[PDB]
Amino acid sequence: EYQNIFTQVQVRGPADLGMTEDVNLANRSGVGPFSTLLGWFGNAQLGPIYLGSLGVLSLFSGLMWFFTIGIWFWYQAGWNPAVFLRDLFFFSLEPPAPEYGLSFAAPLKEGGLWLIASFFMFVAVWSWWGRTYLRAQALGMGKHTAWAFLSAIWLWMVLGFIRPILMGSWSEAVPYGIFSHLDWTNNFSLVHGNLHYNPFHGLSIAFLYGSALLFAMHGATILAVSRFGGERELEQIADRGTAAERAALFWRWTMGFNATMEGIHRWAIWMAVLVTLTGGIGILLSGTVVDNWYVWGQNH
Amino acid sequence: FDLASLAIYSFWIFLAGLIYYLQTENMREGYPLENEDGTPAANQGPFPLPKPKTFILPHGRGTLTVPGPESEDRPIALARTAVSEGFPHAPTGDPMKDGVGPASWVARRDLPELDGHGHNKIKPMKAAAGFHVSAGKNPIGLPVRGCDLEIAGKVVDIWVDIPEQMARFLEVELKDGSTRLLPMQMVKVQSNRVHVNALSSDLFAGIPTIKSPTEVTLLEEDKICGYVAGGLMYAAPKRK
Amino acid sequence: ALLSFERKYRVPGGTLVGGNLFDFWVGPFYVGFFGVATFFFAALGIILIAWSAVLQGTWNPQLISVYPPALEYGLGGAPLAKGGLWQIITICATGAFVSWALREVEICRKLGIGYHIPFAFAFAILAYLTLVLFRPVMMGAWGYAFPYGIWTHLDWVSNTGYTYGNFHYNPAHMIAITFFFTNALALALHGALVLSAANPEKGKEMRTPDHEDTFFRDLVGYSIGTLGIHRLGLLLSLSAVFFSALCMIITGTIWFDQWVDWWQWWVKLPWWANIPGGING
Ligand code: BCL
Ligand code: BCL
Ligand code: BCL
Ligand SMILES: CC[C@H]1c2cc3[nH]c4c(c3C)C(=O)[C@H](C(=O)OC)c4c3nc(cc4[nH]c(cc(n2)[C@@H]1C)c(C(C)=O)c4C)[C@@H](C)[C@@H]3CCC(=O)OC/C=C(\C)CCC[C@H](C)CCC[C@H](C)CCCC(C)C
Ligand SMILES: COC1=C(OC)C(=O)C(C/C=C(\C)CC/C=C(\C)CC/C=C(\C)CC/C=C(\C)CC/C=C(\C)CC/C=C(\C)CCC=C(C)C)=C(C)C1=O
Ligand SMILES: COC(C)(C)C(=O)C/C=C(\C)CC/C=C(\C)CC/C=C(\C)CCCC/C(C)=C/CC[C@H](C)CC/C=C(\C)CCC=C(C)C
Ligand SMILES: CCCCCCCC/C=C\CCCCCCCC(=O)OC[C@H](O)CO
Ligand SMILES: CCCCCCCCCCCC[N+](C)(C)[O-]
Ligand SMILES: CCCCCCCCCCCC[N+](C)(C)[O-]
Ligand SMILES: CCCCCCCCCCCC[N+](C)(C)[O-]
Ligand SMILES: CCCCCCCCCCCC[N+](C)(C)[O-]
Ligand SMILES: CCCCCCCCCCCC[N+](C)(C)[O-]
Ligand SMILES: CCCCCCCCCCCC[N+](C)(C)[O-]
Ligand SMILES: CCCCCCCCCCCC[N+](C)(C)[O-]
Ligand SMILES: CCCCCCCCCCCC[N+](C)(C)[O-]
Ligand SMILES: [Cl-]
Ligand SMILES: [Fe+3]
Repeated sequence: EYQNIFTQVQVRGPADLGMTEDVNLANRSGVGPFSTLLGWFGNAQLGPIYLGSLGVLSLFSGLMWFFTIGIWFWYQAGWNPAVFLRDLFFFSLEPPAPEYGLSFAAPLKEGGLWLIASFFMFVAVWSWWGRTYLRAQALGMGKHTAWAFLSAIWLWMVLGFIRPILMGSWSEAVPYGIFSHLDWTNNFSLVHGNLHYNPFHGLSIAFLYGSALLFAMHGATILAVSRFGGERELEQIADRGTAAERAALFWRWTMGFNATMEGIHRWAIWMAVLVTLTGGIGILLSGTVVDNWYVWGQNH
Repeated sequence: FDLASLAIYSFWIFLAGLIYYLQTENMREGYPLENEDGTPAANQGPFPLPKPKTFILPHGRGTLTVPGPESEDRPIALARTAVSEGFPHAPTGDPMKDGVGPASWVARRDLPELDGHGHNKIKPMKAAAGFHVSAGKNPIGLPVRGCDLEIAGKVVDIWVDIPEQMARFLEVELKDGSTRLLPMQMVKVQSNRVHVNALSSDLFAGIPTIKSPTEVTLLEEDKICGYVAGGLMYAAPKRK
Repeated sequence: ALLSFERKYRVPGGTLVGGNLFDFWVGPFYVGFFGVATFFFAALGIILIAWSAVLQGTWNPQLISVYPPALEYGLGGAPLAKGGLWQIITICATGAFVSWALREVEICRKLGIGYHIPFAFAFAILAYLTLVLFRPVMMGAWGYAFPYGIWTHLDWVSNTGYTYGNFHYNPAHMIAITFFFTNALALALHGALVLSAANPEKGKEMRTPDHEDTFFRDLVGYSIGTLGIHRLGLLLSLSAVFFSALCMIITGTIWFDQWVDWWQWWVKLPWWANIPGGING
């Protein structure tokens, strides 16, 4: 029996230059090459891509953030390429020491460079957010993408900007480094009396687990009804077909209730955004309101 | 009652309202619940029916308001097997021809789905300028074999989802000269043949036909795909 | 009660066991043979949990905890109160989970759909058995399994992880985490995209799937497609759980030291191992 995990026969035609709507066609690149590799799993067409001020700004600002961390790593490596590759995951660009508080006066080697990198990351992420809004807007679509992105930004803002300010020291922010930011995560839990007992942390885990649960359910469901064209979900919303009916009834017969072709995507978007929405709350409260989650938990 | 306790209590209240909202939004199709005789069921659950919403369909195709007066808009050739509720309803005739059970189809609009520009989303490759097979086995010309290991016909064309550049049906020529569409997800393209495990060779003629050689409507797709999937249960007696 | 469109699907057939004996529904739930089995295992397992609560002396669900046998018991049986209840409940939970998956299969057959859903559910089951069966057996005692308690089973995660330093450095653990994060990222984008097309700006007609493709090409220069994203979500979530069971099946069985030491191979390669400078110089 065919399972529809990989395309059996790829087909290719003229590149699809895409819908126009109110998109400024001046900022669209040409079409890229087709990828037979990607064609086995999804679409083979690469490009075009829209490139505006925000995209150029986000892209450039992002590279500067990347390059700032890069030359710090080369400096830590003594400019030796061998040392660079050996200790790559061990390098780290740390925030200013607690002595500097929220001052931007820290020397470059003493956390000033971390501040410069964070500025470029700040510009890159926020200019990229406005990009997810304006691209949907140009096509007349809803802004669900930009709002879902805000949830991820919210946790990122708490970790490196909001909470450090409320704590009164940039030293509370996360360092730029592969292993170093893993070490930061572990120390954060120990300092705050075990995050396992932060209820917003447990909620965040429930939605993270639940996101894998729901996408496995939904991905498997759509593939099981792709023999009825169930992946064409927009037309199934406008004109319910046997795919939407069999998908709903499988779950009704299994667990007693079911979704619609549209409604399941509201379950999905909320299951996912709640991960970082509750997570950011839990982190924001750690150290500002609660110093020991285990001890706090014993009284509630 | 510190700020943390207030936040976690506030969130649980929010999550309850969110679940209530999500569940009602997922009740815009198939509700209200019915008894097995079609009448409204007395117990509809604790969640109320949502208030109507309107989609404005593109290409002047009208507007959809859901929820709204439901209707199958087709006869159902089934009959109760029990006085009490909760038992299967048995086909009264040929379930594959009557389109019941795994062979069910929905009375979708008898129009083809359209792409963003108002053109037919699915077309035969012979009518799709520039489209071709770019990887894998090209099934055109191959014989089509049923679960009885008999040959039912020959692949003569591929119907392509143009916006997605995806094969969705195989057009198969039967021994009588006519053709039928086969869901791409229900065939196995091999080196020398196409094998269809859902149908026996003599059940291909029973696949519903399309009224136009260069397009297929949503209703036609549902009748075709339902019939083929129904063969898994109803064509099994002659499945080697 | 039925959905408005449900009757035509409620036909007989599709069972794997018992023919038409259990081929019926209770309200919305389909029963079938494995629906009866599920109920039997589930009922028995819940009775044993209530029993363990009586022995424990509390009915507060936050405090109830069924512990596995002590390490000294090895892989043999233990008395009900000294770990036997955990053993029997573990049997019942397995019976319930597997029966649930076979019930889903019978529902797939009656509806004539693919078997992707129970196949995906089997990965979660494999992860469960990795923690309560495969890893304890390979290590030589049921006591290495985790206890059945809301909070005690979090303490087991913490105690197990810190036995190997920071479990973050478990390289399979990193891969599994990447799939969990990426999956949630993909789930959020997919749900947002369908909704943004089905619910466009005010004064706009419903969008088409071509708009979905165009939006993502404009954004990152590539669209995986309507079918591809459902393949992707299924793959991200199952791979996440696959590498989870992998990062544990190897912990305490073929790896026993702190997981940070695993990375010393890359560092102390005899060529750049001794070069002065850097973090490791
Ligand atoms: C996965 C790796 C670890 C582990 C690490 C963690 C960590 C770390 C956390 C949890 C958390 C939870 N875990 Mg645990 N957990 C494991 C194995 C399990 C198993 C199991 C049978 O294997 C179960 C049933 C649970 C159950 C639970 C819930 C009590 C809670 C929320 C999970 C959730 O929503 O997931 C996604 C699933 C859904 C959204 C679907 C709905 C699932 C519901 C909520 C399950 C309820 C189970 C019920 C309380 C127990 C059985 C009741 C019977 C009727 C007797 N864990 C193993 C040992 N688990 C979090 C918590 O808050 O704990 C207090 C938390 O922080
Ligand atoms: C010792 C370790 C501690 C612990 C310490 C922490 C800490 C500390 C934190 C978490 C957090 C999380 N933990 Mg914990 N955690 C522990 C144990 C667990 C266990 C477990 C099995 O026991 C589990 C399952 C979890 C699970 C989780 C997640 C639910 C949560 C992260 C959400 C997320 O998606 O972040 C990933 C998403 C983001 C980081 C958002 C970032 C998005 C930004 C905007 C994008 C970056 C753009 C950038 C430029 C990208 C590159 C560009 C390229 C072009 C691609 N923890 C133990 C007790 N955990 C977080 C949380 O919310 O806690 C409440 C957190 O801060
Ligand atoms: C202090 C703790 C340690 C640590 C130690 C461990 C240990 C120890 C383990 C993990 C494991 C995991 N960790 Mg770690 N981990 C830490 C920090 C993290 C961080 C972080 C941000 O810091 C993250 C993101 C993670 C992430 C993860 C995942 C990769 C994984 C859990 C998912 C899983 O296996 O699901 C698998 C899914 C299941 C087990 C669910 C099965 C459900 C069954 C089949 C059905 C249940 C039905 C239910 C009872 C019915 C209820 C019905 C009612 C109607 C509701 N860890 C720190 C460093 N981590 C776990 C793992 O890999 O396990 C394999 C694990 O055991
Ligand atoms: C593999 C990818 C992800 C996934 C997928 C997945 N899960 C699934 C499915 C799929 C595809 C289903 O089809 C199936 C379903 O029907 O979901 C609605 C299911 C399911 N996943 C569930 C839960 C679940 N999945 C999880 C995870 C995941 N599921 C993965 C992340 C998790 C966690 C911890 O992350 C949980 C808690 C259930 C809602 C459901 C399976 C229901 C089932 O099997 O019911 C039969 C059993 C009972 C009704 C009760 C039995 C009770 C026992 C006898 C006693 C209790 C034993 C247990 C050990 C107690 C311990 C509790 C403590 C740890 C607190
Ligand atoms: C596009 O197509 C799709 C649909 O339709 C169009 C859907 O409908 C769904 C289903 C998804 C949802 C409804 C969203 C909500 C689900 C979540 C959050 C998952 C988490 C769910 C839960 C926690 C609920 C779990 C419920 C149970 C395990 C049921 C409890 C068990 C009972 C009552 C026992 C089972 C009964 C029997 C065995 C029969 C009785 C037997 C006897 C002998 C008496 C998906 C994925 C989908 O793609
Ligand atoms: C050949 O190599 C060259 C040199 C070319 C390279 O390019 C090498 C480059 C690398 C090897 C890249 C290495 C990169 C990393 C290891 C990145 C690691 C990052 C993480 C693990 C994630 C940490 C991010 C979390 C934090 C701390 C985010 C901070 C963001 C804040 C929300 C913004 C805070 C803003 C501040 C403090 C002020 C700025 C101004 C404002 C107005 C806000
Ligand atoms: C691929 C190399 C070229 C550059 C790539 C840059 C990075 C992004 C890559 C893949 C995005 C995968 C999709 C992630 C989420 C998609 C959400 C969705 O639903 O998309 C389906 C489809 O695209 C709408 O019809
Ligand atoms: C902070 C995360 C919020 C979750 C996102 C939920 C979006 C639902 C609201 C739709 C808004 C779309 N609109 C009207 C702007 O086009
Ligand atoms: C949108 C889906 C909602 C699912 C809700 C699941 C709730 C899980 C309960 C986890 C327990 C959290 N807490 C506060 C005790 O740590
Ligand atoms: C917190 C998880 C609980 C979710 C399980 C809900 C039970 C299934 C839905 C109701 C089935 C019975 N009903 C109401 C239709 O008669
Ligand atoms: C006294 C205030 C305590 C904090 C409240 C936390 C719960 C609110 C979370 C939902 C935020 C609303 N939103 C933006 C997601 O729609
Ligand atoms: C802090 C909020 C207090 C609780 C009130 C919230 C309950 C309703 C939840 C609204 C979610 C619905 N919506 C439309 C925004 O998606
Ligand atoms: C895990 C969070 C999900 C909670 C489940 C809430 C939905 C239950 C709906 C039951 C009513 C369904 N019914 C009978 C009207 O079809
Ligand atoms: C019904 C299928 C169950 C097969 C796998 C169950 C594993 C249970 C692990 C506990 C074993 C305890 N015992 C009886 C060997 O002492
Ligand atoms: C651990 C239990 C695993 C159950 C899930 C099995 C999924 C595959 C289903 C294929 C069924 C094939 N067959 C011959 C019964 O039709
Ligand atoms: Cl732009
Ligand atoms: Fe979908």
